[PDB]
Amino acid sequence: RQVTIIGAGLAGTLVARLLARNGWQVNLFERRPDPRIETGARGRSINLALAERGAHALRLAGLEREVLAEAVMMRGRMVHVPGTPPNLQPYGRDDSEVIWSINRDRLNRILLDGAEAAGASIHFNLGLDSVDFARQRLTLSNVSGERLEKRFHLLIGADGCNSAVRQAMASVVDLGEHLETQPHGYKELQITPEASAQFNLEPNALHIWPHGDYMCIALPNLDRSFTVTLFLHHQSPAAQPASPSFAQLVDGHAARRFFQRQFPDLSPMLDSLEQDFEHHPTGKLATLRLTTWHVGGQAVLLGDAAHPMVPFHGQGMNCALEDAVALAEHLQSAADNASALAAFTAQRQPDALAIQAMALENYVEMSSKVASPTYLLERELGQIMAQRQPTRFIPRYSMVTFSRLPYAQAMARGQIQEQLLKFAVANHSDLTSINLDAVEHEVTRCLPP
Ligand SMILES: Cc1cc2nc3c(=O)[nH]c(=O)nc-3n(C[C@H](O)[C@H](O)[C@H](O)COP(=O)(O)OP(=O)(O)OC[C@H]3O[C@@H](n4cnc5c(N)ncnc54)[C@H](O)[C@@H]3O)c2cc1C
Ligand SMILES: [Ca+2]
Repeated sequence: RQVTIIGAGLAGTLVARLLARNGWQVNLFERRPDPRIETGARGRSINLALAERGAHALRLAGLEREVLAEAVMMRGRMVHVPGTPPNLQPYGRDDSEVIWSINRDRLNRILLDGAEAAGASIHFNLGLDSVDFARQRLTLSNVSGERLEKRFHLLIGADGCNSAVRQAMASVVDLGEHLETQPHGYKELQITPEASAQFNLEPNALHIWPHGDYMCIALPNLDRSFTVTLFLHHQSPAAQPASPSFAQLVDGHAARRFFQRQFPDLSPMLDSLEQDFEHHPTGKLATLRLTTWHVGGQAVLLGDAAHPMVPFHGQGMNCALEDAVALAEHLQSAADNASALAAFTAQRQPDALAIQAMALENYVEMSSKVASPTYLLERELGQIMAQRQPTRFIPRYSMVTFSRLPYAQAMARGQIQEQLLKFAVANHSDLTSINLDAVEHEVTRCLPP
């Protein structure tokens, strides 16, 4: 059985391994050069957060141990707000509930090796330009545009948030796209190993500097450096042209003054702020929803190609790897490819919609400069319900991050929990006046184990 995959990223490489291992003849085409060919170019420092959904996908693929050996454990959140050295907010009760910070390039290289070890053939420096579905032929080209045509039988679009496969499908079907732009851009910055140690930055934690309409995060690297991401509006809104935005930060010097004013405890840690600000490109964020993910039995999308989401829940890669497991499962045991692609789409679409929604919602959580007293009291009561009924009351962030519960169910159960806590806390200023056993009875009544 033959399959062509476009995009040797995270989902495309994993699905290539899973199919090749199961006897498929896999050809994988990648626009970029092979990152395993060492050059004299600058290293790639972006990292991301691997959680249970992605880890489990790697586990099934037999690659989890190799990946985790190069990942830094993040035990909890370190929230930096002015005047108060932070304390770790642990993610869970022990080190089984942690998130892993992994270098993106290293992860991609491990997956590339894994796909080839299973028998897939990978062809780099070839970007998909167009698809002729009627003649079953692809057109690819290198950076110079030197075209090259290939016959295909099954086409998997694993080619990212600006997928060319998706574009080609839109020529033969109505994808029913809903693009929702995000006002934040993002900028990568760096904290050196020396600086992070000088300022006693905890390596085994995810760090956040909330600031309302903008914020910075930092994820650790194995060498104690941190990769920092600034999230900030591209443009200053209409009824407030003075508020910060990338448009005001015309160069590295301006970025420094902005950081010294708004992130005074972080600015000293960013030695190369000016250079990194001007060198690294400002990224764009968006949510894109597709009614249609496949064309008959001929082509299917997965990962960012199928459902771009904002990065504020750290689940895009995790979702994409979950996608890859499901697609290989359906393709392996379906009656035919068309049946597989329809069943895969029907299964995954409700969950993709849910994590897209929860990711949007999580920005307020991350960027909030202070938690209202009514927020802390609900959280505290939720903690208590979790101890009495660890089988029933599980905070939504934990369901999303540390379990494989389908995203949609996690969102629905979170809704029940949110309303339960809200009514239970209203008109009570502290825990001592809340009828705790009544709350638990409501938990048991409304949340099945
Ligand atoms: C700032 C930011 C932070 C994030 N943090 C996290 C996080 O902490 N945790 C998490 O789980 N997710 C995170 N994400 C999301 C995550 O990066 C993506 O969801 C994930 O990379 C998607 O995997 P993918 O394989 O579908 O696409 P990609 O990993 O992007 O792979 C696509 C591949 O296709 C190639 N390609 C593109 N176009 C073509 C073409 N025309 N022809 C051939 N090849 C092509 C690309 O070069 C690339 O190799 C973050 C995203 C952003 C923007
Ligand atoms: Ca994400």
